Amino acid sequence: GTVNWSVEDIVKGINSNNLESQLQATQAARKLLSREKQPPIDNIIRAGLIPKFVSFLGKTDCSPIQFESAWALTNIASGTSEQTKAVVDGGAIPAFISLLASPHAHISEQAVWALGNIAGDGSAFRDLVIKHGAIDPLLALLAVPDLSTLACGYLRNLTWTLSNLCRNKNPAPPLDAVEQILPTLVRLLHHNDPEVLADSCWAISYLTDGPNERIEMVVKKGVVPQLVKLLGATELPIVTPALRAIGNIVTGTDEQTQKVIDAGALAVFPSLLTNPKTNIQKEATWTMSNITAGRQDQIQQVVNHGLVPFLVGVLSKADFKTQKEAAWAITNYTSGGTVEQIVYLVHCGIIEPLMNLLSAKDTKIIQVILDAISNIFQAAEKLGETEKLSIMIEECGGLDKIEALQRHENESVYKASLNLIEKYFS
Amino acid sequence: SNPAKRHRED
Amino acid sequence: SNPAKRHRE
Repeated sequence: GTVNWSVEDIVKGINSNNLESQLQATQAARKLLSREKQPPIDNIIRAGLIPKFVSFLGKTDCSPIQFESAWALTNIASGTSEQTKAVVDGGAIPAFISLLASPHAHISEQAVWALGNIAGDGSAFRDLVIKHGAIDPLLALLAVPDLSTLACGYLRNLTWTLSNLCRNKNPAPPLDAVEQILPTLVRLLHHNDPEVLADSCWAISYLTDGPNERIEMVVKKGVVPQLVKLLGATELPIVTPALRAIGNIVTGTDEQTQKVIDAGALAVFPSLLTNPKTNIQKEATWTMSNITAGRQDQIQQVVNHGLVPFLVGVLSKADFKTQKEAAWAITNYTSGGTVEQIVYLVHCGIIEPLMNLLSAKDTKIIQVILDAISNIFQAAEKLGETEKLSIMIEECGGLDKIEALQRHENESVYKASLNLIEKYFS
Repeated sequence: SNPAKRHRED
Repeated sequence: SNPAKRHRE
């Protein structure tokens, strides 16, 4: 019927002045654009069909052609930036927002989808969607006593589109748009659907990826305990954005970091720091490095939760970029911690895997490790036990690597090495 | 990598 | 506030 039409035939029907002929041709374009194997988006654009699709969005008395056009335009908007731009240039943004209030749920859902693709292109189209007034009708679709009464596919599309309005930087979304979206987002973050939960966490991870003021807007809505709960989910599509959000929050102030600790997040990190998915381990270790950059009472909580052995573990064996986050974790720890906390680090076995990483060719991890060694020696000087640390570094081959780095291209790997040799190995 | 855009197949 | 904090690298 409408399967495998030529673009020429589609143009012919759409250019007829017969609404039923145009409906059939539009559905045929929708089916062409729905195939996974290179949908001919550019050929449809080059045929000049986008203005006609957009005008069909307004045919209130022919809801089928509204749906088919909406679907066709959604899939053009799903392509490259240039292809999304063609949809925007055709006037689709206000026409889709007008469809949000359609009495046909499948048509308003398709308008939700299309705006999600347009907003997802980048911050400019995101902010342009916001300026046309998309947020109010979107949130009104979710203004129900219980989200569970909404169709699951519909709720997932609404959640995903809302998270694209939260997405991207330079610039971040407008402050007032974020404040307007946040209470609905908090409610979606407590819903029981795994996809809604994943996309809600993604939205929160975008909003917390910024300055401390952006983090605070989220943290003050009280979502940190729910994020920590989702941190323990069995669904990796949920854990990944939940962890990104938690890690984003601990890039903020010590007070914002403390609320992550208060919420019980550190008890999940034995699993996260041994998680089979290397990017979970990397993100978890980066998060740990920002926690060990906090106060001494926050370092103490890391100790209390038994997490220093887990840092020794990832330093000993992990993907290199995780090992580098672990190196940062130790340097931050030794920079801010007490003498007793630093001594405990040595007792857990940090020295030998620390020395082994001086073999790496990454020059700034060598700088990071050399700073941690200097920090630990400074703690050992306060105790009069510099020589035991010297011999410890000696027996694991660490001294050989320190004096090897005396022969290094970088000017500070140069001097840090010789300085440590000068003062502690004479 | 969470895709910003989504294509509708059916 | 805390200068030791690091963003993603």
